Amino acid sequence: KPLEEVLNL
Amino acid sequence: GVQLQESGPGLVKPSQSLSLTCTVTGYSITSDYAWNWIRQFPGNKLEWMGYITYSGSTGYNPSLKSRISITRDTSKNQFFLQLNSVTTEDTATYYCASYDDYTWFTYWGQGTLVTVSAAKTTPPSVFPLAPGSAAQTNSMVTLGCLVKGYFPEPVTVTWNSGSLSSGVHTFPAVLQSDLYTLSSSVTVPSSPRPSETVTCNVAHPASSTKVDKKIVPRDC
Amino acid sequence: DVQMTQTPLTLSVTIGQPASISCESSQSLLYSNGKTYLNWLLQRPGQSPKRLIYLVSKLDSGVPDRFTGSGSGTDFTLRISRVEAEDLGVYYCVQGTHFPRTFGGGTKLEIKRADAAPTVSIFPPSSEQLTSGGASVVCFLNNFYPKDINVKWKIDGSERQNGVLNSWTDQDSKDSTYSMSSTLTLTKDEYERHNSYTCEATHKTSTSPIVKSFNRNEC
Repeated sequence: KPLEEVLNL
Repeated sequence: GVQLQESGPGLVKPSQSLSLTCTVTGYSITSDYAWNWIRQFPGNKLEWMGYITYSGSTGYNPSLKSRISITRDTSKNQFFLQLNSVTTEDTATYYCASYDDYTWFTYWGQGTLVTVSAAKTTPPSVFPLAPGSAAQTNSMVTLGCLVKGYFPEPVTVTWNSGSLSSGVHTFPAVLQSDLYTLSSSVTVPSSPRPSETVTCNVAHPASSTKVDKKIVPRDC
Repeated sequence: DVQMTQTPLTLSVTIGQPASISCESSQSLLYSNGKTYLNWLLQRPGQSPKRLIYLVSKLDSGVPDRFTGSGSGTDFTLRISRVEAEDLGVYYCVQGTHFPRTFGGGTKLEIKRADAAPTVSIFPPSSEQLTSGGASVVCFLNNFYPKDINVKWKIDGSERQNGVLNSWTDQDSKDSTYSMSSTLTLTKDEYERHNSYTCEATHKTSTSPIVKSFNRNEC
């Protein structure tokens, strides 16, 4: 899963 | 200095576990972003290894999940890489980098060379390359320095400690058997050498070796 | 594991001319959230990769107007309007929508310039090495272009030899020329038998090779 999601979850 | 820094052994015997450190300066490794580990193999081939998010979460490259591990020390603001059961195939340049793929924040370190080999560390032999006759009353004159049979890489070479930068070429080291040979040439106008001193400074981190070799004439 | 393919493998551009690089991914890099995580990196000789473009087309800070990125789905294009000397290096393409993140095989960009003849320099062994029981003859071929060059060693006549280490340097960002070092390693007894040591370089800048040698009878 992309960092943009990983970092904001 | 800078922003990101890799530190660690430059040589690791096969079968043992590699351990690298990335000291982060200028930003808190707990604030935001993903702090990764990338390695470059001899061929320009890049491979992302894994990351650890500002929250402690980790992600690993499946091709490595079994023997990889990433940790951090939020007090000293640094993160580590532990690669177990290394082999000579694990030889490569290791970089630590920070980015999130969607905002402006992106920083790579300078990287460290990590070679995996059973070979033993050995100091480099430095020999002066003085022109054999050539020309004294000539526009330029090229000198040289030969750094024979050392291991492992890298070696650093500078002339007069940094004074001379133009006309300087340091050639990529070539490995033969289990030793490295590298040379470096410098072109200086006939005015300076053989008059003024031209010294060749080479250093071998892995063996804590450092030597200055002065380029002395002979001509004839 | 998603492959990223870049073309060409090498690119030779004249300064001022435009250049474009292509990147193909095995799968669409479009993410369900609408964005497509594709980035461009430049690795200059002796330095670590530097990101130039992110999110297919957003330029990172400190990056010149000259670089433009575009594409979608599976095909992406990096384009440079006007190539500069400082633009030499290797360009990587990298995706971040699929796990694990993957890189392209890179595209080397070399500045094309006028042909240049090399400056040849030969060096007999140093007494210092000789005592060590060995002897190396070193020949430097500096600042030439193109990179194509052939060197031959000849001991006592055309008797060529094989046991020589060659090393090329990346293209200098200063004058766009290359440099090569050729080292002949012989044992001291072997070295003291023969008399003439010849370094012969052939380059397209001439029909007759550039020759540099010495006989064992000097200092």
